[PDB]
Amino acid sequence: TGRPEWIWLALGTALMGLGTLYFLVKGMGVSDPDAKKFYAITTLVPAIAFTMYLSMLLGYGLTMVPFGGEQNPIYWARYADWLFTTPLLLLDLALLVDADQGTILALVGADGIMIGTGLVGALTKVYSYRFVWWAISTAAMLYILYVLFFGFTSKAESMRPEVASTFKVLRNVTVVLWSAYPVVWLIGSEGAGIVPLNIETLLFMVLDVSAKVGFGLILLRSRAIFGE
Amino acid sequence: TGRPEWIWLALGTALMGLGTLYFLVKGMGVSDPDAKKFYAITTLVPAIAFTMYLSMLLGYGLTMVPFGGEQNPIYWARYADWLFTTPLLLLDLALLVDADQGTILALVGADGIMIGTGLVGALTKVYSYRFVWWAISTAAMLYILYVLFFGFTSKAESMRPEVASTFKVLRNVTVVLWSAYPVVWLIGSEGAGIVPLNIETLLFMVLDVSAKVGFGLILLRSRAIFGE
Amino acid sequence: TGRPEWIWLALGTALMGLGTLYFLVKGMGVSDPDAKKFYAITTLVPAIAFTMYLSMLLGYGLTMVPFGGEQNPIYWARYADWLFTTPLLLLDLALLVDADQGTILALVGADGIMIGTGLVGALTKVYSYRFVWWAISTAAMLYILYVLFFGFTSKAESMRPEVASTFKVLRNVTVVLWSAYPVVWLIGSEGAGIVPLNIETLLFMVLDVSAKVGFGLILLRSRAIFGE
Ligand SMILES: CC(C)CCC[C@H](C)CCC[C@H](C)CCC[C@@H](C)CCO[C@H](C)COCC[C@@H](C)CCC[C@@H](C)CCC[C@@H](C)CCCC(C)C
Ligand SMILES: CC(C)CCC[C@H](C)CCC[C@H](C)CCC[C@@H](C)CCO[C@H](C)COCC[C@@H](C)CCC[C@@H](C)CCC[C@@H](C)CCCC(C)C
Ligand SMILES: CC(C)CCC[C@H](C)CCC[C@H](C)CCC[C@@H](C)CCO[C@H](C)COCC[C@@H](C)CCC[C@@H](C)CCC[C@@H](C)CCCC(C)C
Ligand SMILES: CC(C)CCC[C@H](C)CCC[C@H](C)CCC[C@H](C)CCOC[C@@H](C)OCC[C@@H](C)CCC[C@@H](C)CCC[C@@H](C)CCCC(C)C
Ligand SMILES: CC(C)CCC[C@H](C)CCC[C@H](C)CCC[C@H](C)CCOC[C@@H](C)OCC[C@@H](C)CCC[C@@H](C)CCC[C@@H](C)CCCC(C)C
Ligand SMILES: CC(C)CCC[C@H](C)CCC[C@H](C)CCC[C@H](C)CCOC[C@@H](C)OCC[C@@H](C)CCC[C@@H](C)CCC[C@@H](C)CCCC(C)C
Ligand SMILES: CC(C)CCC[C@H](C)CCC[C@H](C)CCC[C@H](C)CCOC[C@@H](C)OCC[C@@H](C)CCC[C@@H](C)CCC[C@@H](C)CCCC(C)C
Ligand SMILES: CC(C)CCC[C@H](C)CCC[C@H](C)CCC[C@H](C)CCOC[C@@H](C)OCC[C@@H](C)CCC[C@@H](C)CCC[C@@H](C)CCCC(C)C
Ligand SMILES: CC(C)CCC[C@H](C)CCC[C@H](C)CCC[C@H](C)CCOC[C@@H](C)OCC[C@@H](C)CCC[C@@H](C)CCC[C@@H](C)CCCC(C)C
Ligand SMILES: CC(C)CCC[C@H](C)CCC[C@H](C)CCC[C@H](C)CCOC[C@H](C)OCC[C@@H](C)CCC[C@@H](C)CCC[C@@H](C)CCCC(C)C
Ligand SMILES: CC(C)CCC[C@H](C)CCC[C@H](C)CCC[C@H](C)CCOC[C@H](C)OCC[C@@H](C)CCC[C@@H](C)CCC[C@@H](C)CCCC(C)C
Ligand SMILES: CC(C)CCC[C@H](C)CCC[C@H](C)CCC[C@H](C)CCOC[C@H](C)OCC[C@@H](C)CCC[C@@H](C)CCC[C@@H](C)CCCC(C)C
Ligand SMILES: *C/C=C(C)/C=C/C=C(C)/C=C/C1=C(C)CCCC1(C)C
Ligand SMILES: *C/C=C(C)/C=C/C=C(C)/C=C/C1=C(C)CCCC1(C)C
Ligand SMILES: *C/C=C(C)/C=C/C=C(C)/C=C/C1=C(C)CCCC1(C)C
Repeated sequence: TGRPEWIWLALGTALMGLGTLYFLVKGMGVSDPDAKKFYAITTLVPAIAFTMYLSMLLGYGLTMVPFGGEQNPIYWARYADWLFTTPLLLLDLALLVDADQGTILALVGADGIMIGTGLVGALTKVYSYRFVWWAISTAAMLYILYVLFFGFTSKAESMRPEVASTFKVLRNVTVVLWSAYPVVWLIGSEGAGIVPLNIETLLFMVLDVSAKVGFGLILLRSRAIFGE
Repeated sequence: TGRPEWIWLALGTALMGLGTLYFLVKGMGVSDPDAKKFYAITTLVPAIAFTMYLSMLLGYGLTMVPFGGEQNPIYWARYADWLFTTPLLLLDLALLVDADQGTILALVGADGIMIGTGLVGALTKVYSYRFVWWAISTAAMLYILYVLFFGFTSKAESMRPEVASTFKVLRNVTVVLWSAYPVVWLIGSEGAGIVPLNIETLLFMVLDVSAKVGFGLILLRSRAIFGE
Repeated sequence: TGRPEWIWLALGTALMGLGTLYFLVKGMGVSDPDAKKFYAITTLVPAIAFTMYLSMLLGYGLTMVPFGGEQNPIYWARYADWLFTTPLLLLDLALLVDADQGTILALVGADGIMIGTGLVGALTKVYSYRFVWWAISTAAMLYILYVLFFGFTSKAESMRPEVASTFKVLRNVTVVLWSAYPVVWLIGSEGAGIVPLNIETLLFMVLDVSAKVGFGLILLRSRAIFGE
């Protein structure tokens, strides 16, 4: 339940808060329109994560879900976080490669399904069913990764070389980090429970900070965010 | 409760899933920007419906609401579905006639009110009050239908004849199908309960598949989605 | 609990409904694209508020929250209202000064955090924690007010003098009214409880009608909404 993992929740809260402040201050020295958008998007991501990590730390974002004949602690606040932060991260990537509206909607929509079905799975009372939702959510994730490689990368090359290289790195970072989430879910408290909640929380914290703060540091330090 | 109607929920799940896959594959042979948008929007609709129909089939999207001195089974997942799919359908229509941002916001906003108030009515514990919400939701629906005829049709004519004819058909399809929803709600388990949940579920399934898959088939088979 | 304050909820419901109808009818005599957007945005605000005020009046938007060792009545419907109406009001201001996408996203995002954290605070079971959320929400509000003065006003001056003057008035109206909300929350039933729910409801009603209907009357009566 909500106790051993408190340290990872506290560290997550602190790291997201610090990241938000760093991006906020760093963005003060920016007036370029396009550069503005990237800062706005990128700063909102850890700001949201900060509030949800704090909600979990304080116990608000935690609930008990019956399944497997047991009362299992489930941090639902994560999904509220991801619901808004994952599409924002996708928007950063899309804006970078100047994706068309159609592809953006496809990505945001698939992302919404990914998080929504993940939440349904996390709160499902029938054990076996939890994995059905996991599969559907994973399929949505694969769709997103597909678009990022066969509907994005190809266009990034048709853009400025500075944009292409920054997109390629952020793209690779996204694919590696995002793909780890379903694995942690599958092995953790929400899934088969091979890994305890304490360790599951630690894993998500490392992934979240990297996917948000790490991702943001790479993007906001790049010249790709400016139109030159 | 959740049993007799299982067959309609299973059929709905299957039909939405098949529709989503068909649109997904069909869209692979498309690269045109504007055509892209229509495929993205139209494929997301049954994809979302698929997840919610499955949630109902598995029992997750079902809840018990006290009213009329009874414990009434209410499938709340429908509203989560409609909250996102109805405005997407409206966006398809709006994009088709190249509606201005102002009208799109008006439609999306009215739609949000329609579904939101429908949900409030569906979960209201005071019988007579349920119909007050039904009336407000219906008023919002009438607003939407009004705009589609006196704020859309008139412009579709000012566009390409291919767009005008496809819009006219989809418009007519929308008006006929959407108008049936409040009637089913009024006579079904959420309303006066003249029709049993089993039959109510069947009716919504026929309406949903037609309004989503049927609607999509007409749109995506049209040349109106391309700019020529 | 839900009784003495019924009159303020009924008055709020009536005033929001009347405002919505007035804006609806007033907007009929408009065909200008940009003017359209302002009417669509501005009419949706009181329309949404109307539904939520009615939900509170009927008892649906009310819930009991344990804290301070007591069962405290909390009208959660307010946050559902504000979640959608505050960013819409910000959009009116942003459209007026032709703000760039980056700033709009920053405002909408900060607003989402403001309302979200306010809701978390309103439903928190640990008394002292409620004020932590209040502080975070207030910080988000201050960010919004900052942008409206150092990221908006400066640009409004670079626009038509009619737009600048209307923005300045609406800006001032927004800053004064919005700043009162955290104070009412802090002194009312959601906070330290120095003011009874009855009076708290009255205060929010006066603020809401002014910030929505009053704000709208000023905007929609202005020539600033037209491009000339
Ligand atoms: C420190 C926090 C907690 C509170 C901040 C408010 C106080 C009053 C200080 C204000 C000064 C700022 C930190 C300056 C940075 C932003 C400037 C450059 C924007 C100027 O206008 C432009 C052109 C918009 O366009 C660009 C905006 C971009 C540079 C910043 C993106 C941030 C955005 C997504 C909003 C984040 C919202 C939080 C800050 C809300 C508070 C946090 C919550 C969780 C409580
Ligand atoms: C089969 C499903 C379950 C999983 C699919 C993922 C795997 C890896 C296969 C990938 C291949 C695709 C089916 C190819 C079709 C899309 C191509 C043309 C886009 C290319 O880029 C463009 C230009 C975007 O712009 C256009 C997109 C448009 C052609 C498709 C619209 C679909 C969109 C709304 C997203 C739907 C999301 C689901 C697919 C998510 C999974 C379902 C959930 C419920 C679990
Ligand atoms: C009176 C209400 C309850 C129901 C109204 C429906 C019936 C059928 C009457 C229709 C006539 C309207 C009142 C005319 C005004 C709108 C016209 C000018 C738009 C034309 O097209 C343009 C160019 C869009 O673009 C502009 C729209 C703008 C002039 C109006 C903005 C309103 C918008 C935000 C939607 C509000 C939604 C409510 C009306 C929904 C009902 C309320 C709920 C809470 C139940
Ligand atoms: C987006 C924007 C807002 C960014 C700015 C964030 C911020 C202001 C700067 C960054 C600094 C971090 C968040 C570091 C603080 C996190 C803590 C060390 C967490 C552990 O505390 C708890 C341990 C030691 O356990 C002790 C025992 C318990 C039961 C006591 C309860 C303590 C609790 C209420 C502290 C939370 C307050 C933090 C998160 C900051 C508030 C933000 C303000 C703006 C209001
Ligand atoms: C491009 C654009 C169009 C966007 C794309 C679509 C979008 C972004 C993604 C697609 C949407 C998701 C895949 C749908 C998942 C949503 C969940 C099933 C809703 C969770 O309900 C909640 C859980 C906790 O349920 C709890 C169960 C019980 C025990 C609680 C009882 C209370 C209940 C009756 C109230 C529910 C009110 C909600 C569901 C109404 C609408 C939900 C919205 C979040 C949509
Ligand atoms: C958007 C995108 C994802 C589209 C792709 C969808 C899909 C993969 C292709 C389309 C095919 C359909 C969905 C047909 C399957 C539906 C079933 C026949 C429903 C009835 O099963 C139940 C009956 C016979 O009752 C039996 C007794 C019960 C208690 C057993 C529980 C069975 C249940 C868990 C099956 C649901 C799984 C389906 C919906 C498919 C999963 C999708 C994957 C991607 C994970
Ligand atoms: C253009 C743009 C601006 C968009 C236009 C606006 C938009 C799209 C449409 C307008 C919005 C709707 C008409 C509002 C309806 C929302 C519902 C009243 C909220 C349902 O709450 C839920 C039900 C199930 O309530 C359950 C009651 C109890 C028993 C549950 C107790 C838990 C409770 C305290 C938590 C509620 C948390 C929510 C309501 C916070 C915000 C809600 C959001 C969905 C907005
Ligand atoms: C956006 C759009 C929709 C705007 C249009 C709104 C509207 C149609 C016009 C504006 C007029 C106002 C809303 C005035 C009505 C409000 C009432 C006086 C509130 C008090 O009633 C209650 C007192 C006296 O207590 C009596 C005892 C109780 C227990 C009886 C229950 C009465 C309750 C069900 C009335 C609510 C219905 C109102 C809000 C209008 C419905 C809108 C329709 C479109 C369906
Ligand atoms: C620019 C763009 C990207 C947008 C910017 C971001 C956005 C607009 C603002 C930022 C988001 C907020 C600050 C986050 C606050 C949301 C709340 C913490 C969620 C409330 O949950 C609800 C309360 C009542 O909780 C109730 C607690 C228990 C007792 C209920 C048990 C049921 C529970 C398990 C179901 C919860 C389902 C939800 C939370 C899933 C997602 C939530 C969405 C609303 C995001
Ligand atoms: C760790 C990271 C998230 C930063 C955390 C910062 C923290 C929250 C505080 C933020 C504010 C500070 C003052 C730092 C800002 C100052 C500098 C400009 C940072 C320099 O890095 C500047 C650069 C360019 O940026 C890139 C730095 C790299 C490390 C980002 C890569 C992200 C990701 C792909 C790393 C992989 C995941 C990790 C945790 C390893 C897991 C190992 C497994 C085998 C288990
Ligand atoms: C029934 C429909 C939803 C399709 C269901 C498909 C299903 C989910 C599987 C999807 C994938 C398949 C392989 C089909 C795709 C292949 C073709 C291109 C289809 C050809 O139709 C191609 C065409 C052009 O399209 C138009 C076809 C018509 C039938 C659509 C009209 C929708 C609507 C207005 C019908 C009315 C409602 C019905 C159910 C009748 C109710 C009667 C009342 C009196 C009760
Ligand atoms: C009170 C207001 C919200 C209007 C309520 C209207 C009501 C809901 C019905 C709507 C439909 C009606 C038929 C009115 C429309 C007709 C006219 C065009 C109105 C003329 O005002 C036209 C003009 C130009 O507009 C501006 C009028 C001013 C009064 C708006 C200023 C808003 C705000 C900043 C006022 C401060 C708050 C108040 C309540 C004082 C609190 C005092 C404290 C010390 C406690
Ligand atoms: C800041 C957070 C980030 C970048 C979060 C990413 C989350 C995902 C890619 C989550 C995916 C999931 C699945 C594929 C299946 C099971 C459910 C989820 C939600 C864990
Ligand atoms: C895929 C789903 C579609 C096209 C759904 C459409 C739903 C409506 C037009 C629903 C309308 C309702 C009312 C007018 C009043 C009562 C409540 C509703 C939600 C059934
Ligand atoms: C129609 C409603 C309007 C304009 C509402 C505005 C609301 C705010 C500015 C609310 C702010 C809050 C805080 C700053 C802190 C405590 C929580 C809130 C939600 C009361």
